[PDB]
Amino acid sequence: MHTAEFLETEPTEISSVLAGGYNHPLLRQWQSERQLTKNMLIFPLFISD
Amino acid sequence: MHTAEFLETEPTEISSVLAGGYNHPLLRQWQSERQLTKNMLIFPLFISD
Repeated sequence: MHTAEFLETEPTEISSVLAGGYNHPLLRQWQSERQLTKNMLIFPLFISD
Repeated sequence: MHTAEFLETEPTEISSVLAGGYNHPLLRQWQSERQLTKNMLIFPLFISD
């Protein structure tokens, strides 16, 4: 019978763990290099004669 | 009579001109590498027993 195989593992390496930095909604905002604000928006206008 | 002296000048060098980038309120905001938002604030709390 085909059974689920699990390879022998080694203790987790600290350098592998990145998950601690984006497991929460607020965190995903903190991870942004720049946050989108209304004053960054430039609206184009097509003025006719 | 002491009069205001003005030294002979050379044409303005383009590389000298930085003023075009912050002569307006909005521009001073655009010049910011990061804008301050409410979600960047962390308020400390002193919980007593």
